[PDB]
Amino acid sequence: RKETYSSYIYKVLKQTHPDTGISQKSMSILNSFVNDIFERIATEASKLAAYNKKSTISAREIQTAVRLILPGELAKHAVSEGTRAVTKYSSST
Amino acid sequence: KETKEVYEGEVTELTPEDAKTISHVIVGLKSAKGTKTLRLDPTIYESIQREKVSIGDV
Amino acid sequence: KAVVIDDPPLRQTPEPFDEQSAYNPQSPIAIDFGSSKLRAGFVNHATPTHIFPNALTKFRDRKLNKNFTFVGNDTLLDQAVRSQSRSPFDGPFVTNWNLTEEILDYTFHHLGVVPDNGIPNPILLTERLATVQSQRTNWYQILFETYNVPGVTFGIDSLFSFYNYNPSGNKTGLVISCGHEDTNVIPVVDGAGILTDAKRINWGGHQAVDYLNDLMALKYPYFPTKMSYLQYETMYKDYCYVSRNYDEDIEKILTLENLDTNDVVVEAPFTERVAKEEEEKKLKEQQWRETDLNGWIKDKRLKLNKLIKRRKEKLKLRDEMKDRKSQVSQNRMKNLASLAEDNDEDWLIYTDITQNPEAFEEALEYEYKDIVELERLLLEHYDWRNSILHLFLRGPRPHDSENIHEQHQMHLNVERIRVPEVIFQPTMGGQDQAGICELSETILLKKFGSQPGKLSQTSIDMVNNVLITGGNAKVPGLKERIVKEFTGFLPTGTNITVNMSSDPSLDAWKGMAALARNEEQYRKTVISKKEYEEYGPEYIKEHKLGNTKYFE
Amino acid sequence: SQSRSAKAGLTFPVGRVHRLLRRGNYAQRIGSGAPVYLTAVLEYLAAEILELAGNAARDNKKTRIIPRHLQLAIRNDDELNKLLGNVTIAQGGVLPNIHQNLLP
Amino acid sequence: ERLLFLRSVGERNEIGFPSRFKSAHYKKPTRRHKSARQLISDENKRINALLTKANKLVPKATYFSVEAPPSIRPAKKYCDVTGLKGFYKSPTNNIRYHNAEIYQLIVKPMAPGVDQEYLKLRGAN
Repeated sequence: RKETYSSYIYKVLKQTHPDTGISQKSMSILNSFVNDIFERIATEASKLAAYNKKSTISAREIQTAVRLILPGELAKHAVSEGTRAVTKYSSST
Repeated sequence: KETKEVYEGEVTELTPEDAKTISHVIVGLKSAKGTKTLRLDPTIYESIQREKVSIGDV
Repeated sequence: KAVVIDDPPLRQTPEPFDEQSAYNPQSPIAIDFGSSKLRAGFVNHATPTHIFPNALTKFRDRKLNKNFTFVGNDTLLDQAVRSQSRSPFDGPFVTNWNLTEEILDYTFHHLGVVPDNGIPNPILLTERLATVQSQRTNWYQILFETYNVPGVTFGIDSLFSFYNYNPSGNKTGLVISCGHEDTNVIPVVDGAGILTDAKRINWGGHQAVDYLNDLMALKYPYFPTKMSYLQYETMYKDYCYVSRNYDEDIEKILTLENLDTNDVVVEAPFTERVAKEEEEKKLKEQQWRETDLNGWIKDKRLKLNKLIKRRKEKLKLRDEMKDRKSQVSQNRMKNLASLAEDNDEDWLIYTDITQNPEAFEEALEYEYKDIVELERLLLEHYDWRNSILHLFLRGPRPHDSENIHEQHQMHLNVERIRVPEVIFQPTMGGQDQAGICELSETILLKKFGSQPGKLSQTSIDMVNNVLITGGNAKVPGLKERIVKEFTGFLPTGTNITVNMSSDPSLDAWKGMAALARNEEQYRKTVISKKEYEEYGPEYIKEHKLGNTKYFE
Repeated sequence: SQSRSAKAGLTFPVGRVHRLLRRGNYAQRIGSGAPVYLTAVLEYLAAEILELAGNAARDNKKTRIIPRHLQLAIRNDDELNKLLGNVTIAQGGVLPNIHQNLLP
Repeated sequence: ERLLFLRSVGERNEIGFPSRFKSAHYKKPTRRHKSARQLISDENKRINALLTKANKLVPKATYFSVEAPPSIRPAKKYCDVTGLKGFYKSPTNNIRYHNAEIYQLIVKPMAPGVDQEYLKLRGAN
């Protein structure tokens, strides 16, 4: 069960460019890019958790790490979309 | 010689009662100088229902 | 001219105390434990003899190494001892009772009381509506243990003021009280407060001043001076009023003719051939300017207008290139991929498709110099009134950024009516509660056996005797707004009477004095020592001026 | 019942990144908003890259996504190049740039 | 003189441990601080305990029945910056603004962490 992100980026490509296909080398580009971003953001969040005598990683540390990693317009759009997703998930009532 | 009598304002209550034929309709009207309730004919209730009048219209 | 605000001036004369000769150990003594002020005085007077803020400092002297204690008006003597004053309250409740015990000792000393094994006088005390059991337990404990008082009664200050203005004790009316930390609506039937129908809004003067402070902090983020709580209290007391109709006043609050009269400005306190050809061209231009100044000035104005249009087009192009989602960026990407997917002219096109961030700035500087030369040739031969933001900060006058006095100015245009509106619309302050008029409407039109459309006799008597009390009723325009709303939702021809005293902050103590002077109905409210020893601290005395039991 | 990705309105998985965060020994305690925040950030980044890649692939008038289009989308964009100014690309090429004086 | 007048006032207000204005039995107790947030907590937990005891009755006037219910009419929307009538709401940070120049000069270029206390005044953060 070798695990990869192929199906998910296949659909989010399919909701905006329906008549377009992906090559396998390109498929690997997006897979490696997603894994690299995940690794960078997660190790920065762990470093910031170890900053403050804190043994728990929560959403605030990842928000600070996103504001640290990304450039500014990407950062403000990422925290806007992530905050909307968190408020969608939390108000599941 | 004629006379003109007008009720106008915002609807605050629209409660009809039957006996499947409606007997009378109590309509409450509201303006800036106060409020006033009325009794109404079933034909005027049909005319109200034709105009798609709900609570909060003028 | 902008008025200058500062701290309020300090008191000079210290607080005096009454003579011990006039004290008698049988008269009752009334104490109004308020969140903002303390009101105490003997029963036989009409006004209280001691009014001071509810505050306490633990003063520390570096030289004498002694912990001092300044209470109330004695804290209004130094700036340092004013700034470090602490209240026993935390929100609508009392947390630390040592401060209250010290303050009670201070006010017992200042009343000229000579005691023996505690205070012999019975006390009159106020309490919050539907108070927590811990509060009355602690009050019973501290009174009946540390002070040996024979009699205690508890009541709400709103009902005390209602009894002051209706001394018969059996009238029917509606009470609206705007306190320091909350606002209550209590209906009264036959002199007895119907506490199963009272309502409370979590908003008071304290939240209003904090709201004004937050609005001023958000409005001027680069203000160089830090403002205190007392300064914001003075701005709230001086230039805030209730609008007659808030729904239409905000549409015309920022017009130019309205801002001429309804704007307040507040000042913070502070302490060779080419050279020959150029000379010939200059001489010809001077001869043309001396010969036909009008035509040369018109041509120079046309050239300046063309230069300004070219500069505006260049700035529009520079702004359009900055948008990644614009069609210009898509055309740039199409040309770039056209040089990356599939001659001297195509070579010049590839040279012309290069990024020019600093070249555009240099060309803009050259165009600005050309426009300056065109303006100089026109001389030789952006309005702030359309800016809502400029009217919002700096009012109807032009603004100088270099002025040191204008750097400390503060304008109050929308905040004069926005701050007092929260008691009518509590959602603006963040409380999901109904307003004053909504609660009064659902009390009068759907309770006490009143169907919507006709009023019972109890509701008619309630409408005919509306009383407004509380310390936060000092805001102008409140009574007219409540009268307008009340005649808005009531049936026509209903008589509306709204009563407000001259000082609505001292009617509660006058209610205590009027109840204590009336001997007959006094004894229904007093709680003896034997009563507390028999039924314990879990005991509620049901009477017409106080709290009721929690259950049925 | 139903997954947390539809509960938060996302297409990327949430339990998968929760698992990958769990035994990735970043910390011994992990909150509940952490995978949904990471999931939304990855959503936005993949969607932006796929938008620019599809625009470059259409710009080539060619119906698939080839890594030359990925290189064009990465280097044409300003802050995507700033984020990816370190990573070398597979089979991507080099954007056409000639210095001005070499043109005669 | 300012460093002596305060002392002169302080000696005029002597409060001692054997207090004249107090009973013979001080027995000065020790209590926890018990701030205003947990008084509500232990009060409604005591009320819930009494109600669950009674279920295995009806309240009359408690601290939570006195509280005003939410209104039934829709609430007015106002601009978060100027306080005027709020026509539009930004899709990125959910800030209601009045017109175009307010948006372009405040809502777009605002620093990230300033919209939260803009939304805190109406309790929407």
